[PDB]
Amino acid sequence: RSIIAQDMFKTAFKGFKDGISAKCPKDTRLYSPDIQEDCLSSALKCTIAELKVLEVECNVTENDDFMMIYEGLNKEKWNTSSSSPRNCTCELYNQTHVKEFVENMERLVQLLYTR
Amino acid sequence: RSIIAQDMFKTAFKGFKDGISAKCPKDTRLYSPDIQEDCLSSALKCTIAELKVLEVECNVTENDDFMMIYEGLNKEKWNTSSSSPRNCTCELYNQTHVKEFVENMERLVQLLYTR
Repeated sequence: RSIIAQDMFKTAFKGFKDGISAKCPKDTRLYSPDIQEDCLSSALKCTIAELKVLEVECNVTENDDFMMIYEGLNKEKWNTSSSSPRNCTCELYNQTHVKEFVENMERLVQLLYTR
Repeated sequence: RSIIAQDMFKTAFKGFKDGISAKCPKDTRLYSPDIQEDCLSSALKCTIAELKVLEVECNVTENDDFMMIYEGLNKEKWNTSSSSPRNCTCELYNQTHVKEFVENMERLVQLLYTR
């Protein structure tokens, strides 16, 4: 596991998670992927699309943490492999508020480094 | 291959190798370990050790780039292993000017991310 990258994601997820809520409409709801073994690659494509959604509806400019999280998600090469990979649709995930969206985003990124 | 960490090195190396020379005495010299297959581990410890000799020779006691470089090396877990490993001696390497030192250093980190 690349400790250098997990450490930047740690700093970036702490600074980004703290300012949000108050930076977004309470009415903002985002699709929040889980860590089901056979859909991690879907789960990552959906986390990325909805970060974009979080962009256009939130006062997140120009967050150093946000564009670190975002560009990190698109360039890092994760092990998204399993016995039986499947496709999952973004809109079939739960919506939730911003605080739990990145929280779940963190948990997913950690899982990916764990393997 | 951890593209997030490699890009943080790349930028930190470019934003340092290009500023340096100007930031050190023209007569500064450093021992520059190379990438012999069986001396990777040594080569790492001497690189870190001459970073310190460069920390008092020049400014760089601060510097976002220098700290990221230095901290990356002591905390990232490397595959420095071989079938016939050997203990190299830092002062048995070639001494070089500060800019070439960081170039070789960039070459040693690229190699260890390739394996």
